[PDB]
Amino acid sequence: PGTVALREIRRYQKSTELLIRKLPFQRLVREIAQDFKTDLRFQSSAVMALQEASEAYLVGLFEDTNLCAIHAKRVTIMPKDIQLARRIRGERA
Amino acid sequence: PGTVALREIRRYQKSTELLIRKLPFQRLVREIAQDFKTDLRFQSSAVMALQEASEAYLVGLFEDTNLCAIHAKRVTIMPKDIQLARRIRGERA
Amino acid sequence: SYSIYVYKVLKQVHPDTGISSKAMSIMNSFVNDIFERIAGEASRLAHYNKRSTITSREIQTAVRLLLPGELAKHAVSEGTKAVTKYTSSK
Amino acid sequence: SYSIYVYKVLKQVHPDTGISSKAMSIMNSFVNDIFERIAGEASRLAHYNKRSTITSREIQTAVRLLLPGELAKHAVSEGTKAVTKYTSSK
Amino acid sequence: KSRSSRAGLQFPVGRVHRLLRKGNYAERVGAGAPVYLAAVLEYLTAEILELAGNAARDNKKTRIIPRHLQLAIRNDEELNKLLGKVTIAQGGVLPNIQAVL
Amino acid sequence: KSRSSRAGLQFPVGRVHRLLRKGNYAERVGAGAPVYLAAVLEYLTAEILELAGNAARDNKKTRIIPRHLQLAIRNDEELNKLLGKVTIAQGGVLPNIQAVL
Amino acid sequence: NIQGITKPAIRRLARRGGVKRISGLIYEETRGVLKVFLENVIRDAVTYTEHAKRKTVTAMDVVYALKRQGRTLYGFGG
Amino acid sequence: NIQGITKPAIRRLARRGGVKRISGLIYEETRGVLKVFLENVIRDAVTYTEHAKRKTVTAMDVVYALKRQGRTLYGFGG
Repeated sequence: PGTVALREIRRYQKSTELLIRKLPFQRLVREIAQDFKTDLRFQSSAVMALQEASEAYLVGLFEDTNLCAIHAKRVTIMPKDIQLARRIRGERA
Repeated sequence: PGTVALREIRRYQKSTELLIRKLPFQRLVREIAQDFKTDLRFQSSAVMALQEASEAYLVGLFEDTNLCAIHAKRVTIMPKDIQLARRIRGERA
Repeated sequence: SYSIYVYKVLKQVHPDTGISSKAMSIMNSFVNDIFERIAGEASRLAHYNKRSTITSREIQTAVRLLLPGELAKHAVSEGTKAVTKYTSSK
Repeated sequence: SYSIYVYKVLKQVHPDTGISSKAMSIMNSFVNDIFERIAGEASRLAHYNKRSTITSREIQTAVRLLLPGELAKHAVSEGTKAVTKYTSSK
Repeated sequence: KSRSSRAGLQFPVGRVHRLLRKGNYAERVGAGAPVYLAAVLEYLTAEILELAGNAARDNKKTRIIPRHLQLAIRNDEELNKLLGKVTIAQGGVLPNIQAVL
Repeated sequence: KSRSSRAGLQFPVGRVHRLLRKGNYAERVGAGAPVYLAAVLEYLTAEILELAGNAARDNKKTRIIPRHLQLAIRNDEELNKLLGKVTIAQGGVLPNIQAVL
Repeated sequence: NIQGITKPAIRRLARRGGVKRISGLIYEETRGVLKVFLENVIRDAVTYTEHAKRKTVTAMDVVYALKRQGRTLYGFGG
Repeated sequence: NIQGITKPAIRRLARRGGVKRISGLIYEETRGVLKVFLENVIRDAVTYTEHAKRKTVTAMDVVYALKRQGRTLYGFGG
């Protein structure tokens, strides 16, 4: 329902904390690093830097996605919005 | 009508020539340069470089605009598309 | 790295408002960043004009190029004011 | 500026296909561009690792960083092949 | 006497001078170069530090935390361009809800 | 004997060597540096020049004009990334109409 | 003066962009962007000129201006 | 393993983005992008590490990696 949604926007927009649990993220980084070089170790701050940048990247993406969703007539964001945003952003997989 | 439109797309997509009349463009450049420095003169190639870059910029913009127009349900491109594109492109006036 | 100075500048602007270590981290990133940016353009300007030395005249043009509208005008003023004092203030 | 070489390379690849002056202009822009790009990163890599000299080891890492996926692998091979010939081919 | 004081500055003219040559930016950097650059650095520092300090007060605090730098940078239209593609660690995002909601 | 021939290359090793030091990139550039860089430059040149030459034939011509470089660069997925934010003067655009039309 | 740009020309530019239908308003809207794009580029372009003490803006100036804009242009040097 | 990222977390991230309603599909879609983003960044990050002969990826490596990505990050040095 609309009221809780906005209430959540308001609260999480006022927030400054990392929204993903530290551990799961760290694992994702290790489980990725292993491809490029098997004997790799990341300092905790280096991992931290990645999360700060990762979540920053994502909200920024979300904002743009939101603008696309609204561009039609919707309030609900679909994959096609993330894609249209990333497209115009020049991003690629 | 659809048939002529596509026929025009096909022809102008195959084309490589500058689509704006040289003269009007050159005037626009002079009539702008005058602000920054009154005693300014542009070589013809420098002007040419500006047009190559200007029209390039514009079709690129148009492509993106087109993707926005289509994003709703439309085929006709409106200002709100150019704006949504420029927004996600990070551009500003 | 700049913490000394940025703190010195802080008291000069808000002589009662402190700054966190983490926020100081950011300030340091900012200082190094725009330094890197300005010196990069300055260096670029010098090669273009086939000059082997980076004059203050390059720092200025670099500043005009990288900084926004009116934010650039002050930076030039401040720099000229500063450079001139130093040169005369032998 | 590179027209000599790019033409020399052209005949080597298509010994019957010519190239326009305007197209040659582009090729020259390309050569200078990626040169500027690669040397820029190479230089960046050297300062980071507090080295006063740009080794071929920097050109390589720079190449890995700037060039796409598999397009980078060849460039490294070609460069190593080339460097090695020159070094041994005294 | 100090080059930083001769130029009436806080930022280290000397340090900036070292960085300019070490950096391998130039062949030889002039005398006024670091003093001009040091000057601009100090200026911008003061600028964002000012707006930041304001936002710190406006909430309720005395210590400036990243959020303030963020809120500060994003709210000044001119500073927002300069640090457009910059991410302030723990800066968070500027409160904003698209009207249509 | 020539440094370009010793390295089995077309691109001017010497020239590249001059540019590396003049450029004020480094303090001192090594011996293999220009030979490696010259090598990569020649490679990429050959690559795009090849694909370009193909497109020239595919149409009907013998001379490679910008359109070919363009069509060439844009069609190779890998080359398209490298020269992503590059504008080929008189290159035109890659023929393409969004399906939905 | 920007009115010298033309409906045709913009339609062609749109066509090359793969645009089928064009609302009558985008012609003036496009003039807006083209002007802003040129101002930004010419501003930095003359700043480069005002640096070598040259009253004439060379094509290499427009190039550096464009590179600063994040828009590399091939065909006028390097 | 990326499944360790969570619906909540993504919803929060979306909330901070000013998103009101979230289709159930964007949770997996977002995981797609987050992974690609991290791969690209960590790849260049370890390339910088493999350069100083350090087996440990320092925070300055992630920074240079990000600057190469066009994403400057403040707070971990400079």
